[PDB]
This record gives sequence, C-alpha cells and structure tokens, in this order.
Amino acid sequence: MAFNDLLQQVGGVGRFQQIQVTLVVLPLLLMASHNTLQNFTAAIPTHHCRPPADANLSKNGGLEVWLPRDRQGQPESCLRFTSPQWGTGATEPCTDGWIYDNSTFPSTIVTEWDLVCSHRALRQLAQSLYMVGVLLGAMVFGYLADRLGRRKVLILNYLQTAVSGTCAAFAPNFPIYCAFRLLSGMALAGISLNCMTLNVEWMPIHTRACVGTLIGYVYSLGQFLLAGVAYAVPHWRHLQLLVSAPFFAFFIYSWFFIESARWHSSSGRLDLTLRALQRVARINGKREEGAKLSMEVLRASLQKELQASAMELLRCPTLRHLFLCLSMLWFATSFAYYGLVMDLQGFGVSIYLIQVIFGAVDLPAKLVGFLVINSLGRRPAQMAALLLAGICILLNGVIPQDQSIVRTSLAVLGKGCLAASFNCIFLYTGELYPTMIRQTGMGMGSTMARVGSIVSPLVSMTAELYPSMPLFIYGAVPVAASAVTVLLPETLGQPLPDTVQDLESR
Repeated sequence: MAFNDLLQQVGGVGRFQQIQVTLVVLPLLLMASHNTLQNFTAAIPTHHCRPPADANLSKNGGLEVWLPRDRQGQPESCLRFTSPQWGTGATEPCTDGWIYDNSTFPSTIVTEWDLVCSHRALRQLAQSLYMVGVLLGAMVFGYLADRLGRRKVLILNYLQTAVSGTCAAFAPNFPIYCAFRLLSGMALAGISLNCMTLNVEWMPIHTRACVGTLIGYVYSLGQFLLAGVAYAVPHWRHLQLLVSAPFFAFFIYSWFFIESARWHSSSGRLDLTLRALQRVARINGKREEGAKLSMEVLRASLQKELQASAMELLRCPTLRHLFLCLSMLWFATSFAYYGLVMDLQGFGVSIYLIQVIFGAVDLPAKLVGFLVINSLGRRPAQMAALLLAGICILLNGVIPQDQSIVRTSLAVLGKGCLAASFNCIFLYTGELYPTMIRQTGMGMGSTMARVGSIVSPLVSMTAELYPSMPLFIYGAVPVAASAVTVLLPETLGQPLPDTVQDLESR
C-alpha cells in the first residue's frame, strides 16, 4: 500500500497528469453526442403519404384530394385515399412512399429508410442496439483492458469508434447502420471505462474524487456540444461523420499515452512500473527523485499491494440484499433518464433549445444534489431525486400536450433530478459495499444501468399501444425505486465497511 507514496514522490499531480488527463477526458465530450445522437440523426419529420404518381396534382388540387385528415385537420401520416375524393372514402396503405417535411430536418435515418408507419419501431430498435453494444463493450473491453493494458485498449477503442461511426454515416441500408452503431457503442463503452481507470490510477488518491467529478461534467458539456453541432450540420450522414471523425485524431495522439504503472505492477512486470515511473519523473521535472527509484525501492514500497467474485454478491444473503436493492436503483435511474432524454420533440419547443436546456439543468442539479446529499443524508437524497423525477414524468404524461411550458418545465426538472440520482447512486453504491466486493459492486450497478438503457427504447415502442404508456412506465419505475431506497442503510458519517460483518452490524 505505497504506490500512492511513489506517485507522489514522482511529482503527484504535475505536467504528466495535467497533459494526459486533459487528453484522455477530451473524448468524453463526444460521448453525450453519440449516446443521444439519434434525437437529431433520427428525428421524425412530418410525413404524409405520397399521392399516387399517375394522379396529377394540378388537376386534382394537390394533397387535399388524396390524403385522409385526422381530428387535428392535418394530413394523416400512414394512409392515402384509394380513389380521388372530391370535397368514408377507402384508405389504402401508401405504396408510393411518403413526402417528408424538409423545413426542420433535411434528412434523418427516418427519412432515408422510410422508418415510418409500420416500421416506426425500427428507429428505437437502433437505439437499443447501440446500447446493447454499450453493455457488450463494457464487458469485452473491461476484460481486454486487464489483459492488454488500459492504453492499448484505449487506442483500439478510438479507432473502432472512428471506423464504425464513419461507416455508419455511409451505411447503405438499415441493417448495416445498426451493425456499425452497435460496434460504435462497444468501443465507446470501453473509452468511458478506460478513461476512468487510466486517469484515476495515474492520479493521487487525494485527487481521485475530483477526477471522477471532472469526468462527469465533461460529459454534461457534451450535451451543449451536440446541440451546437447538430444545428450546424442538420443532415444525418454529415452529422454522424462529424461526431465520429474526431476519434481518428484521438487515435493518432493516443499512441503517446503512458500505460498505468499500477496495471504493470499487478501483472508482475515491475520492470515496466519502473520505466513508467521514471518517464513520468522526467516529464514532471522531478528527475533526481526518479533516478532514486530503483527495483529495491519500488518492490519494497509496492510489496504490500502485491476483489471477490460476482457470484459472492448473489451468494451471501447480506450482499444479495444490497445487490438487488442497488440494482433496482441503477436500473430505474437509467431507464427513466434515457426515456426522458430520448424524446426531445414532443414538448413543443425546438429540439435544439431543449437539448441546451436539458444540458444546462445538469449543472444546478449536481450542486443541489451535492448540497442535499451531504447536508441531509445520502438516502433521503435518493428517495427525493427518484420520487420527484417519477412524479414529474408521470405529470408530463397526464398534462395535455397543449401546455408546452408546463410540460417542458416538468421534463426539465425531472431530467435534472435523474442526473442527481446518477451522482448519488455512485457515492451511495461505493459507501454501501464492503472493500472486498466494492469494485465488483460498482460494475454490476453500472451494468444494470446499461440494461436500463437497452430496455428503455423497447418500452418507448409501446407508444403505438397508447401515446402515454411510455411515460407512465418511465415514471412508475422511478417511483418504485424510490420506495426501494428505504430498505438501504444510511451512509452519512459512517466509515466505509471492510467486511460483511460490518454490513451486518449496520
């Protein structure tokens, strides 16, 4: 237990940590851009059926004669009249395609592949597939990082996101776009993980909490980046290329990253722990102190340092209770958060302004949450963050769509509350678990969060059954999770547990 004595000997936070951490967190700006890209690359333009080609519109007075009208008086999206009706007419599905409004969205995957009407669910299947990729990538790349290095896996992940995202932008058909979006997500899942591990492991333990916060706010700023970039590049092929082309530049400079000395020590190669520590000492400017570091020193000072299985979380009744409860908390927050963040069009305000507002809520939310977490408790904050979000989402479902300010304001408050729930469930889930199973437990919790993101688009596909069914679920699930937090034990002012016995004593 003295690597943190060696990292500090070699400059602590110094040029190397400033340079490398800036560079390793810069990609995370575009994680938000990719996760929620389909709000802009798949936006649904207003579509009405194409009148039959044989029919002449000059003669038949345009869409009026060939389009059945809904209660709103707007042309119906999925039907066209079988015969020309002038002034109960049979309606045929539309064989000749659809005419989409080009005012706001020139092209989207929806316009390109006619993912409209019967095939409307495909738009959400693609988001779910990207997220299946994110779940798969957290697991594949997590194993590969422990086997090949945090750095080598990052270099390959920057290249995969770049290649897969670029190829998605030039996808010729829908199956291919979905395949390259799953692979884009797999790579991005590995970037988000390895970005934490490489920075946290190269930074002193007194500055690990800050590393984690910076990463969180660098993601939130990504939401303003998506809004500004999407306004500039409305077309989807162009927007997908722009959001993925930066990762080729990341791949090019990632070759100069320094591999975690901690990963080297764990492997058994202290020769590379020494080489990394001396290189950093040259970079940080404490060269004399690096020369002093040799293998007689690094060994003895790293000997003491030289996690249990996930089956344990299930096997022990004490840790199974903490597992189940927290899994519901992580699923609920993600499931609801993605549900709300992935429906920007319904509110009645521009999809760009709403993206900006949503991203600007995360900033006062995270403070208010920090204030309530520390001042009141870590559990009262989780009941409040989840219950209030659930009440807001269910009231977005009940309030009529005519009200845009009442609906926009309640969705914005709700998204802010779920952002606070993400921040608290991270602290809550580290303080609740004993040291042996604490890293396994934070990974299982994050896995359940990714399962929430996969399940959320599938739930949204129930809109066809009922327009408000998607929202009533995205609201009921957080209300139920809030009730689950009652079971979990308060962690404010209590030291972190080291054994199951300690959880039990609590």
